[PDB]
Order: sequence, then structure tokens, then C-alpha cells
Amino acid sequence: SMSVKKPKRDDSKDLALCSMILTEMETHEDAWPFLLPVNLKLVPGYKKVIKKPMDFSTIREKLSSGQYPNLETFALDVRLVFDNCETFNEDDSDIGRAGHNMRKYFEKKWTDTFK
Repeated sequence: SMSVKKPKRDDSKDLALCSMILTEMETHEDAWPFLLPVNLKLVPGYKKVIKKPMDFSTIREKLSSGQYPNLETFALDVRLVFDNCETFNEDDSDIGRAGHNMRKYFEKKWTDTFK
């Protein structure tokens, strides 16, 4: 509360560390469905159904331009990518499986880096 603060967590490396995680997600062999924005002209149903599209290239640009106020807003957009994928793709599809795999890969790196 006013003039009453928990001890200051060092957040000075968060930007660099989020960037390194994102590099590791970008280079994973199952990243291909997620690298670029879904083409809303060419994929029927996507525009109407997926209210907030997100992809790695869009996260990279937001990261690089100071549009994440903290590491939690960064994680929310990564998770959005996988939540969208689950909304639109059957579990038993290449893309469906890719999204489960990448979500797992992310959550481990997140816990190991920050928790």
C-alpha cells in the first residue's frame, strides 16, 4: 500500500531473457504454424472466430518496440498464440499437435527462467 512495498525483484534482464525465449520458440521445428500472422483473406472462418490473432513475428515486433510493459503481458501473448490454435484446430492434426508441443516447450522455459 502507500509507502509499503515488498522487496524489489530485479526485472532489468527480463527484456533480454524474453527475447531469448522467443528466439528458441522461433527456431523450434514445430513453430511453422505460428511464425507469421494467419492470412485472414485466405483462411475462411479465422477473422470472425479468432477475436485476437497473435503470432511470433507480431510478438517479436511488440517486444522490439517496447510494447510489453512487463514479462506477464509478454507471456499472455505467447499463450494467446496457443489458445487460438486450440480454438481453430483439432487436437489430432499436425497444427493441433504443433500447438500443444510449443505450449509445453514455452511453459518449461518460462518456469526455468523466471520461477
